[PDB]
Amino acid sequence: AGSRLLAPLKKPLIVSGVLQALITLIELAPFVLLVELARLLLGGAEAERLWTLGLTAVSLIGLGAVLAAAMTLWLHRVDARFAHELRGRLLTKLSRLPLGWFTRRGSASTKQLVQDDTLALHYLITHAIPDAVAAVVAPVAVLVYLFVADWRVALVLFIPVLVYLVLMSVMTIQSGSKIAQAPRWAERMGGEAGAFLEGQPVIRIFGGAAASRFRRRLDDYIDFLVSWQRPFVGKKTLMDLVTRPATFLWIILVAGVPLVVTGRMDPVNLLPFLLLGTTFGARLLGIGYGLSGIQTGMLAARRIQTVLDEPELVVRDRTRPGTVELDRVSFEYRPGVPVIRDVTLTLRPGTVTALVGPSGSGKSTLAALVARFHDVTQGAIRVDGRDIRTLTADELYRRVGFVLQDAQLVHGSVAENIALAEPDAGLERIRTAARDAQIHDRITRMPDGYDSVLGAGSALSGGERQRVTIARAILADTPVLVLDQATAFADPESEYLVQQAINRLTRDRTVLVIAHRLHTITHADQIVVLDDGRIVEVGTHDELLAAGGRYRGLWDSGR
Amino acid sequence: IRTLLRLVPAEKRGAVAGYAVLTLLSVLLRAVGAVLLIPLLAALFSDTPSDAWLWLGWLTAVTLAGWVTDTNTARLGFDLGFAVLSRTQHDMADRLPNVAMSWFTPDNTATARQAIAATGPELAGLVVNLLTPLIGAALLPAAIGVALLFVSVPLGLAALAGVAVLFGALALSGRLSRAADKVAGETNSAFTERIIEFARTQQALRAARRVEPARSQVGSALAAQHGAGLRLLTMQIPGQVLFSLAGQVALIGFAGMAVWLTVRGQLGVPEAIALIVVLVRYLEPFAAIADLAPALETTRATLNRIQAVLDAPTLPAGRRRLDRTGAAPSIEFDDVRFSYGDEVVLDGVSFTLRPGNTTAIVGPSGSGKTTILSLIAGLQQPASGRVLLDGVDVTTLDPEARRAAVSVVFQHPYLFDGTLRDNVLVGDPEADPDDVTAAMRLARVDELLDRLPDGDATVVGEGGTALSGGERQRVSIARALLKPAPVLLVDQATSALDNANEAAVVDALTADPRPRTRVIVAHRLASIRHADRVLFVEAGRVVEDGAIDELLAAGGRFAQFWA
Ligand SMILES: Nc1ncnc2c1ncn2[C@@H]1O[C@H](COP(=O)(O)OP(=O)(O)OP(=O)(O)O)[C@@H](O)[C@H]1O
Ligand SMILES: Nc1ncnc2c1ncn2[C@@H]1O[C@H](COP(=O)(O)OP(=O)(O)OP(=O)(O)O)[C@@H](O)[C@H]1O
Ligand SMILES: [Mg+2]
Ligand SMILES: [Mg+2]
Ligand SMILES: [Zn+2]
Repeated sequence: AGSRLLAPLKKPLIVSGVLQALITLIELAPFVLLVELARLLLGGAEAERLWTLGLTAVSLIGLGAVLAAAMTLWLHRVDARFAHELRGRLLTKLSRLPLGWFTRRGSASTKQLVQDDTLALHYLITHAIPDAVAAVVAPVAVLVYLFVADWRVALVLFIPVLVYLVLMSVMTIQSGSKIAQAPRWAERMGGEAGAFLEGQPVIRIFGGAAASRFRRRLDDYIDFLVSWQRPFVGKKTLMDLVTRPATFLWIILVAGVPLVVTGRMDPVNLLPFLLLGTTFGARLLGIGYGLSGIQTGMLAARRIQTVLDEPELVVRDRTRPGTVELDRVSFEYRPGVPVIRDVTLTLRPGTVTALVGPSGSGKSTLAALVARFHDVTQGAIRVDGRDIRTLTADELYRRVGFVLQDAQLVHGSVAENIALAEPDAGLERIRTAARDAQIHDRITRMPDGYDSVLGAGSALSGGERQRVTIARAILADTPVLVLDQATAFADPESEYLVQQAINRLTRDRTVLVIAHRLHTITHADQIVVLDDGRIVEVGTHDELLAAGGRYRGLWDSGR
Repeated sequence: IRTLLRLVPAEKRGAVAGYAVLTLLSVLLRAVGAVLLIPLLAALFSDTPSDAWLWLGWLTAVTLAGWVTDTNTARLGFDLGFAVLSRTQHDMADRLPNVAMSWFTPDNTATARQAIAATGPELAGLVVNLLTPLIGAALLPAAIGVALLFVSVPLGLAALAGVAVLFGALALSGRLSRAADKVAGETNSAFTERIIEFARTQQALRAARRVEPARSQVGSALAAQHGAGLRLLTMQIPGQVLFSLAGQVALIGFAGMAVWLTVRGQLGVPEAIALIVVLVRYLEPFAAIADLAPALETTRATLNRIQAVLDAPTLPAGRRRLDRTGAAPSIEFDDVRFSYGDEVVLDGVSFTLRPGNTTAIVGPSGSGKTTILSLIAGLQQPASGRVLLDGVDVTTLDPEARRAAVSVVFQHPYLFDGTLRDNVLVGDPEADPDDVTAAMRLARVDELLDRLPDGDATVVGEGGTALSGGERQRVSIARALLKPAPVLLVDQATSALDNANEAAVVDALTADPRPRTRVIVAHRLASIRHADRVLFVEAGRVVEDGAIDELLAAGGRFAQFWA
């Protein structure tokens, strides 16, 4: 599907082909004039004509160089703009795919798609058509001219041409499968490198470099690269030798010297072959080296278009405040593997709902379904009576705030992390949000204050980054708040303080709390026990204790 | 080019010398074959054209020799490129686990990612694709100019004067676009890091509505990358124009000297006609170097990143070892002081943990109790003071003896993308199935194997993202328990577990058959029931310590902590 992706570039590509045909003819023009200059030199022409021909040939060389440079510059600008707009399209597309796409693919695959696949289209849309047009125009024009000159010496020029064609075909056939396998290997190596960098504590404690799968995969990938590039480079170098101007000149002279000797040919008739017979080999080698780039670009275009055609979280056209309802919701991350089984639940304003249960029961995925990171398999999730599939991302996420179980921080200042949902928020808002989340004092102790960057190696403790994300959710200030195991890394005192701050802030809001520390959720208006992906009992703390069910078992285990 | 010779393996130096010799031979053969046309065409246009047979024979010999030399140069360049690739990548893989944690800034992380990402066919084909054609093109017109001295001294001098402007243009081409290429590389690296962040942090960015390009950081990075790339395209024009003008000046000098010698009668007309072809051969390297100029700067950036990773400061180490056969050692802190940058983390912390006992470390968030475990494990080294394992300073231990002593459960469990059993087997890849089953049962991973459809063959995502928090936490606990180390460091290993799993795992950690010196960190009182001793860490100093009953009865900070 590389024709559908590159359809916007039809007119530039056709224009580049036509202009390259003209530029190739202009670049061949000086050597015809040099052939005439040599013929006039042998005939002892007057200095005027010789100066005219020489100056015209030099000026035509300069003109051809300038035109080639201009076409290359224009075509590279066209390629850069196409890459930029295609990358923008890919970033727009990924912004509304299901999160399962990301979880299945990984960060390395996303990086490969957005950067390396778009970069792999460069040869196809910048050099391929010009190289093909040059490699067709120059050999054909030169060979017609030389056959008109002398067919006997022009026939031996087919020998290197036919050898080159056979080498090019064999190289393409031999390397076709390895080019297909190459992007998979690059994605695997990027993933292994990313895991090696991210899992450095695990690597250091458990086995170091020797036992790491990164080293084994690195060896396997170097083996693949050698098995790919050894015969490929061998064919590439043979093609360089066969098409080289020295080779053509030597073949021309081996054919012509025995003809000039013995009188079968006039030596003046060798001048076209000496001056033009060696010009078209490089243009042939251009496509010969380019056929791999064409395959790479077509495969990259296929991958890009396949991602652009992927089904996404479309906003339906169907089209109490603060209420979240789940109506017989079911969900499966993978087909035939249910994780949520016909869950019905209602969250109302001014109430706190505690969602508890065994680890792995499906609390985080229920929260992710409310976020519409995935679409429910059955049922519907309605916020203020409107199905979330009818809301836009902006409308949905202005209404529901989320503190996720993993405390993800972006590369930037602590202010930029706290103000992630509202980047144009005042520093006073950021400071009061941090004070509510019990992280203002720590930030004040940092060297740069609120401008200190949160990158790799400049991290915080687990509780501190958790409180940063809690401050982010506080600053977002949505009518509905979903707290996914927040305060899990918090000590009891800071946990109590941030919980009191949240209770003060979300007193009239809809709050969903996921907790394993059941002692922290005894004051909830409603407690929902999620076991094996379904709600098994609902009630208050005292009611669930008196019921003597799953909740009583978990409570007894906790004490 | 000395940076590349630095990266060559020591056993491959003979191949580099042979490659240099054969490259010089290839250039000399090409230059001689170009200039041999002048005698050949002078003889072919004379009254005795049969004199061209000798020069045609010499041309055939030089051409066949050039074919053989260039094939061998290609083979040697391929071998050198892949040997250098293997050596550099293996060196970076071996060095990175030993590099200090402070080195891994976001810039250094990006540099290391790029250096590892250079493993593809572009860097491996460095010698064949860049150095061989660059050296051939740079030296060819010099070799032609030298070979023309045997035809005419002033003509060879004119050719060499053309080579002078060739080298001047080649030197000046880099300067005219160094800044643009540097900015382009920086913005490309920033875009790569923002793409990786965009993929990893997708949920939080979507919830924050920071996911569209107009509002995302990756969108800003894309805009900056595009602007820098356009600027690089514009700023590469002066170098191309400079190479073109150098070629035109060399053409003017060569052709003018040839015409002057021809009209003066010192050069024959057939020799001038052959010199047209020699001039065409002479000017081809001018365009080749112009084509190769950007690749030289790209290769320079790549090798700079690789050398930056190879120059990273490796942690201090030694050669000591623990004598006993994996017996539980004592853990001692001796005036240990640690700081992240200028922020002090530990203030002269001193304690001794008896061999084989279970110790608990508790305290507020940010008090340094993860730093204590990292110092015990050797992930971090003290700024001053000593960490001793059985009386042996950890900094003086061999790296293999150091890691073989400690197994760790980290606060934020990280699993590698793969099967669940592969992640558990990281603790001990040689463990028999019974030991792996025991480790999984102790960590309550056996529940997952029946709940999940694929069992222990379940594909874990990047990190443990295809599992829940408690599931990946239990998998990491199984990994830590599988390792037969005499020291076990537990860092809030029940944070993501419900009460039943928490109690089961807490009992299992104490019920591990082998003797270990166990240090536990937890914010739950129920997670430290089996702790013989407790350390209360606050603001980087041990406020109090003792037994749980003693500390509870004391009514100190420990009692207020759980109040
Ligand atoms: N990479 C780092 N760079 C700078 N400071 C850091 C880094 N990692 C941790 N710190 C700081 O070290 C101090 C102690 O960190 P540590 O991780 O040991 O805390 P902790 O007691 O384990 O906390 P928690 O209970 O929240 O997990 C904190 O102030 C944290 O800000
Ligand atoms: N991306 C995913 N792909 C496949 N399965 C997944 C994915 N994320 C979660 N699961 C599975 O979904 C089930 C429930 O996961 P979830 O994270 O919702 O549980 P949880 O109740 O929040 O767990 P915990 O309390 O341990 O955090 C688990 O079996 C987990 O393996
Ligand atoms: Mg979860
Ligand atoms: Mg910690
Ligand atoms: Zn290009």
